[PDB]
Amino acid sequence: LETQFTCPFCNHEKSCDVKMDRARNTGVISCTVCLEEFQTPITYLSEPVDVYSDWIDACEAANQ
Amino acid sequence: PVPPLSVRPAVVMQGSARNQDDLTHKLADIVKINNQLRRNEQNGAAAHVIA
Amino acid sequence: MLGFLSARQTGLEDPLRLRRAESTRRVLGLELNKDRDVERIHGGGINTLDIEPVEGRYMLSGGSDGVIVLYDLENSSRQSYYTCKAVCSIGRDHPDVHRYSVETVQWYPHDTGMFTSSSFDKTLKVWDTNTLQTADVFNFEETVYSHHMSPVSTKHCLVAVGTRGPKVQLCDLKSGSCSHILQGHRQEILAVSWSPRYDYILATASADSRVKLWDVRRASGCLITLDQHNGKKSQAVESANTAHNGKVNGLCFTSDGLHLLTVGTDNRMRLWNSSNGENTLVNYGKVCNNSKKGLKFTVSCGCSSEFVFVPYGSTIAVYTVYSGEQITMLKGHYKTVDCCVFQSNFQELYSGSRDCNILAWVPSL
Ligand SMILES: [Zn+2]
Repeated sequence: LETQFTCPFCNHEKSCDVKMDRARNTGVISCTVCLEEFQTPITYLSEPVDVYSDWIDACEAANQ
Repeated sequence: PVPPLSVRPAVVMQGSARNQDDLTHKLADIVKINNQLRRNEQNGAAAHVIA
Repeated sequence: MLGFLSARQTGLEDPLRLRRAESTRRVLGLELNKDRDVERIHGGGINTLDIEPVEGRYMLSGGSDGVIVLYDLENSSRQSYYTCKAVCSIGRDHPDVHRYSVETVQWYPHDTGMFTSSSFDKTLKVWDTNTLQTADVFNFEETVYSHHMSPVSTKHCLVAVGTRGPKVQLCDLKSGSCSHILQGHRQEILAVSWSPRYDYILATASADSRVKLWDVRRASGCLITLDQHNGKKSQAVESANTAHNGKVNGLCFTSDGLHLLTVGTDNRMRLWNSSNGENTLVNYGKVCNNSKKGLKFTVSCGCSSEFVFVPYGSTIAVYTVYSGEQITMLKGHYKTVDCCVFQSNFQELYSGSRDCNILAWVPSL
């Protein structure tokens, strides 16, 4: 499972970094290029793929 | 360094077909991609294509 | 100021004096707008703005969500408080909407009936403003970081496009020829800008820390390469003669086109003699930028002293171009400011930032 992801907003490969703040149960995914940021709740079973998942889902939901 | 022919002999075969050695085939590969890369770096080539 | 009016009436001073002095005074009194608002439609940060060059009424805005909004800046209502309403919108439901962020939008000069928009979806689309349909599309092998049409060309209608490829593309809007390219850069071309003075002069700034001026008619590469030191650290041209100590992610010719303002990721802005690329050594202090893409900043027009409005973190830093003296920080944005566009008719400013807001700065009183 890759940790760096293509940004849904600027389509820059591996430009998204994921930070797991487990102490606060929050994952923050940020694109280095276009500076888009997204915050989602996470669990101890969560992974950066799950945070990027929640980001893609939030984008598609907001774009309806 | 290309080695000489004795390090990579071209052994002749029951007929006339001269089979080359693995090193010779590999030097063929290196040469073709070296020439091809040379013409790309000499010309305009995408940095990722040159890479 | 009553002195200014009296001198204008009595002919002591040319009306030019009052006009430019009052323009400068208005720019100095720039503040968060008391009675003005801009309609919010972008779901993401605004990466670019462009007020049309003729009549200065309509404004384009490209968002990080790929939509393009067309606003009317005129206060067609009778109140002193108004919102810049959105006339048109390439929204998510448009058949030709950009799939990724729109990074540059530009009105066609000489006519408001057409505009262009380049996106990280590797497309430069040319839109008919009336029907609001794509008149043309140019596809690129790599994402577009910036594009620019010449604000002066009555003869050519080339769009200079800077992508992550090391080549500057020149797309002819006359019969569609995107094959023309300029060689000489080595990394992504983060900014491109045509000279407002010379028809065929194009300045290109790339991540290789170099800024090159090209005569696109010419067959012999760039005209000038900008050098910080002008020759103090002189070396055979393979890696020396850098404009900045980082990525040069913004270009802006001054109003007259005799100088060039380059902003780079070394936290420095520099002013260059546009005729021989000599550094004028104007200081400007430290200009904070860390943008990984092109940075859009503009200069003032029709004032006694030229100003440059640079995005500076979540603020707009206003500098005097030829002295470098820091005028002020326009401080009203909540995230990093991506673009600022200057309305020269009324010395107004419109800034788009990552907080999904377009803020209008108007002179006070
Ligand atoms: Zn991004």
